[PDB]
Amino acid sequence: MVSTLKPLKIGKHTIKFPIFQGGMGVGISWDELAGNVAKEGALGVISAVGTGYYKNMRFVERIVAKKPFEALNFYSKKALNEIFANARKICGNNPLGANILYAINDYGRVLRDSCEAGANIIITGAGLPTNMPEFAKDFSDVALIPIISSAKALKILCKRWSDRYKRIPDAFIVEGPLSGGHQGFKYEDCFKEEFRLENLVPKVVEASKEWGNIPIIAAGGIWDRKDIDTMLSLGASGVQMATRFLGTKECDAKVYADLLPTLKKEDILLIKSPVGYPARAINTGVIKRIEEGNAPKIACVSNCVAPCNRGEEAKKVGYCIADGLGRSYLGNREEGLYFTGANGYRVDKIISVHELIKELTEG
Ligand SMILES: Cc1cc2nc3c(=O)[nH]c(=O)nc-3n(C[C@H](O)[C@H](O)[C@H](O)COP(=O)(O)O)c2cc1C
Ligand SMILES: Cc1cccc(NS(=O)(=O)c2nnc(NC(=O)c3ccc4ccccc4c3)s2)c1
Ligand code: SF4
Repeated sequence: MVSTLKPLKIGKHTIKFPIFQGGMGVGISWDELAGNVAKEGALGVISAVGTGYYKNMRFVERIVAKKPFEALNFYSKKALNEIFANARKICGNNPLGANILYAINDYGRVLRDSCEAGANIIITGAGLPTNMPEFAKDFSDVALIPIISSAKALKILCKRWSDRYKRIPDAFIVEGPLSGGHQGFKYEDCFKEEFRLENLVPKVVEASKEWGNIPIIAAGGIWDRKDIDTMLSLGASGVQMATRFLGTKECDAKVYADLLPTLKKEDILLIKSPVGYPARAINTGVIKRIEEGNAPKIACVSNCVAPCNRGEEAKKVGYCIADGLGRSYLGNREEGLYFTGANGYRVDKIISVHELIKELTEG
């Protein structure tokens, strides 16, 4: 209960602790996880990606081959609505974020869906989101946070936003190459010291000065309070952590509770992705299937991302990301796709969200 960490303002919202739990798709950070995180005083973040899979396609208008049909059902507005409502059953009006990748043509639709669902903050990476306020203008209080890989991206985003909307972002998340999910770096760049998070945060904070010290949130490889204090000392206003929350009981993708305590370092790797960024995965499930020559059939049903071009890149790399992540949420251990930060092998026990926050904030 006693902490020396100080409350964090993001636009018009305040969170008790300067910690975000990073969004994780598909079905990893939904209502149980995000709700309990926000209940603890950190920022819970609901993933808006693949919400059609929620409760085994409870809220989709059409299913093909046990997949949500097209982007309208993959990014399901009614599913998102119920996920926010069920999270707020836990955390009340405590601030909640909605994480939405940029690499989708229906980006504005999902952004407005998140706003109408009750999100206080929109977080967007997997691209350079130069037009978030275009879609958020009916919702003045919703704070807008790009995820960036470099100080150059901060400067570009601030200039484009300022010139077009007379608004600049409410915060920036800089994500490094030790993160879960997709990386904002070429594979070769993920191993280079120049892109380590401790080197990115100083540059991004210095770039932020020019625009009035927009708060910076460091993400990628942050494990414990020592890492948090390191990032804060480098100028970051907060941290975003995901892998630690991937190992909590309240994770909405229950498979991880059985997968992580067995996870060995040598079974984490960077792979290719239809999204067009390296993805950090566990060497299990669909990956193993592909290497056996038992790859699931690929035929684009959910149309989840623009860079794939309705199956072109999925067929090239060998897997459909929507299919695999949805299968993981539904408990398919043989054909699921499973993601992790570099630190995933350090998960020994599955603990509660409350005990994790107590660890991260005590003192
Ligand atoms: C399993 C998993 C799935 C993720 N999926 C997404 C995602 O869909 N969208 C996103 O912006 N970030 C995603 N991330 C990245 C996290 O939000 C976060 O920025 C990063 O994992 C933090 O690093 P850490 O895991 O070392 O704390 C994912 C991370 C993990 C571990
Ligand atoms: C600027 C820049 C570039 C790259 C990464 C970052 N870093 S990041 O925005 O924090 C992210 N890390 N992982 C992410 N994963 C996803 O978008 C994702 C996860 C699951 C999907 C499933 C189906 C379809 C699309 C899907 C997309 S996004 C920042
Ligand atoms: S084939 Fe490509 S665009 Fe279609 S659902 Fe799979 S990854 Fe997404």
